[PDB]
Amino acid sequence: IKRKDASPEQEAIESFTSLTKCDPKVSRKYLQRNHWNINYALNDYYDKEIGTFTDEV
Repeated sequence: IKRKDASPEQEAIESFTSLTKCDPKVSRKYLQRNHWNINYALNDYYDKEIGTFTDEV
């Protein structure tokens, strides 16, 4: 149900995908890992993409 501004998905996906600079379909696969909880899904994504920063340490 698109609310002409933020779908039930886009209220997490567009907030997530803009905060993580990824593609909207990637937010959709870290949200589906955390029952579309944007806080839990952000820690999991920062555990997969940002959790490997030590590649120069």
